[PDB]
Amino acid sequence: SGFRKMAFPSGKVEGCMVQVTCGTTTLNGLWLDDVVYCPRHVICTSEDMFNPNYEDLLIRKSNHNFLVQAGNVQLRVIGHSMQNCVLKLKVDTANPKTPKYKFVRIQPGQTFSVLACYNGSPSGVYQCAMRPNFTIKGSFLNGSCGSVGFNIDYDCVSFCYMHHMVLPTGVHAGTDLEGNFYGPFVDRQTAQAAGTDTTITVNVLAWLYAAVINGDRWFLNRFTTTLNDFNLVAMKYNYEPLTQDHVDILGPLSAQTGIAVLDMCASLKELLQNGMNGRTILGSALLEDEFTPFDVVRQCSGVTF
Amino acid sequence: SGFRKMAFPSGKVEGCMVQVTCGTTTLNGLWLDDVVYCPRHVICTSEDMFNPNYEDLLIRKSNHNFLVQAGNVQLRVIGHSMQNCVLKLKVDTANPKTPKYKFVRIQPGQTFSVLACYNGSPSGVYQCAMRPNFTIKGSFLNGSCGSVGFNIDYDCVSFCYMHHMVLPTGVHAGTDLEGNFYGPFVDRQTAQAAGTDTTITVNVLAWLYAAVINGDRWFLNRFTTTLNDFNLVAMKYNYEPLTQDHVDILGPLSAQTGIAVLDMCASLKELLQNGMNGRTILGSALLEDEFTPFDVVRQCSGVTF
Ligand SMILES: Cn1cc(-c2cc(-c3cc(Cl)c(F)c(OCc4ccccc4Cl)c3)c(=O)n(-c3cccnc3)c2)c(=O)[nH]c1=O
Ligand SMILES: Cn1cc(-c2cc(-c3cc(Cl)c(F)c(OCc4ccccc4Cl)c3)c(=O)n(-c3cccnc3)c2)c(=O)[nH]c1=O
Repeated sequence: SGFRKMAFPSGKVEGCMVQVTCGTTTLNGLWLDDVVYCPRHVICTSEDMFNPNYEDLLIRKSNHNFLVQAGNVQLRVIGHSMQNCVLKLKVDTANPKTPKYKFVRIQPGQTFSVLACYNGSPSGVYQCAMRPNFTIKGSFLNGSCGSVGFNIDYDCVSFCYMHHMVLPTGVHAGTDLEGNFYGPFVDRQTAQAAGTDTTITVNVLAWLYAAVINGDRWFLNRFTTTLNDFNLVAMKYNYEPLTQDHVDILGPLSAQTGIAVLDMCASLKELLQNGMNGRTILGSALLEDEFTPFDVVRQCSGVTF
Repeated sequence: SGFRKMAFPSGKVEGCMVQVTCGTTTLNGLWLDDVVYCPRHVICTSEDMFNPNYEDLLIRKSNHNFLVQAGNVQLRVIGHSMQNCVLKLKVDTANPKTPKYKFVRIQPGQTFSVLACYNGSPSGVYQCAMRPNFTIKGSFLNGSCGSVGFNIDYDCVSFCYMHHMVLPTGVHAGTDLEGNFYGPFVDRQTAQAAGTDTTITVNVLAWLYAAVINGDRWFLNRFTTTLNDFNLVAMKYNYEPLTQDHVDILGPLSAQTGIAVLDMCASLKELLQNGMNGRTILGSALLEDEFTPFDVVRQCSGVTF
């Protein structure tokens, strides 16, 4: 009963967060095995950020110019390298709290938990979605760079995001753990447009299934639609087109509730054309698109880790 | 930049979660030092729940009838006692991961993080508020009993909630860690009304300050009000009365933004009387009341733990 925006338990990631200092700049790093990962702009000063030559800047740094602390445990840096937009510092000690982990590049529309950190110390945890335009709508202040996003699969942490910057529009951009930005963005203080964003249709549908399961049912109607007819409405309202692959991903929820996917599409079509008429769904007066079908099933089934 | 419903990092609580089994019943317990805390209905069968005599039921249990596992570490039970609605099992081993902690009874309108658990294994973490009627709007499935709510203050975990039950209305009820229920509720399967609930006015005001800080400003107007005039509107819309103590708690946010508390009350009054006109505030089409003034300052200042 109930439906909340729920994050993964963050303990396994907390034990990997460290503080990385290079000269005047300090930010967050991720210590896994004997490597620390952090944004490469740790090597920049404020003046460098407008058109940094990162290869040139890194050449002026030696191992001993990087200080890494895990709590008050000082780590010794014995190597450094740059991979795309991330810096990898080899340290002389393997993190004893390293969880089972992998690095994943997530798809737009997928969700993950963010552990927001400052000066290497965890501050809070929240859930969010990779937007279709490869931004995230996070909560980040100065000093949060290097905070990571992740999913947890039983005992395995899949790291998918490292925070690098806030755009002038107030939305957030970052990389995977190989240092490749999501979206068109560069780690430079220069004008950068984010794409037109859209609403994640398959997630909205999943959330409507979650609502029915919890007893919010007023939006169910006697109409149906076709995939093609629904997608005409999706395009008008700036929703992502629904594909058969999306229909298939909703199969388990359709099976549990007995509501065909295209009938739920007919409900969503009426909500888009008519609004909510002052009503709410799972405590929201908007259509929510940051729960995936997997999220809904996990929360409506009680999967643990 | 951004504003999210943010939970505390849960690692310190994860290391305290255990599985408690008594006969057929298994649920979650909290292992601190050499004591495990859990709901006393762990000693009940389904048939006992309608009018249980907990003193009589506990008399039929011995130390060896309680099994406690922390992962695969089996704990030996060497004593048991009942305190109000909680059971305390003394074990032969102090939890080596016990954080600095205290037990707190929170006030209505205060927020806390919940670590939802199943069979002793953490599942997810979310933030929520103690409602004015002493329920919480959580996300709990069968098996979540014994999950705990908490706040973290640097290195100290203040445990304030243990989950006991879902009411027929789908809202959730529980105790403090001394086993005293919040609200009028009893741990019996019998009809139980929750009070009329109300909206947490001082929290809505805090969230409006958070919105201004983040650049959502359209609801600011040229009007003002008095405490008494505003409270006439509060009563009409089922908002808690605003007191001078509430005004004082909002002092820091007033000081940061330069918006007098009573001017923000004038904004809130207009929102209550006129609605949002199809607009949103911090991504919401409703007035949000589960952020306290402390929450807003923490998230808009970057406090870590
Ligand atoms: C040295 N240093 C730097 C940072 C840090 C750096 C950045 C940051 C990083 C890079 Cl590469 C940028 F190109 C950048 O230009 C922003 C911009 C301006 C104009 C047009 C386009 C763009 Cl993109 C900004 C940042 O945005 N933030 C931040 C702040 C608030 C919320 N989220 C992120 C923080 C830090 O945290 N710690 C630390 O020590
Ligand atoms: C043995 N056992 C029991 C539980 C367990 C017990 C309960 C539960 C506990 C007590 Cl004391 C009750 F009086 C109770 O009557 C509900 C009720 C019915 C009619 C009128 C008023 C009321 Cl109050 C229910 C529960 O509500 N839930 C639950 C389920 C879904 C979400 N949240 C909570 C779970 C468990 O999790 N594990 C485990 O082993």
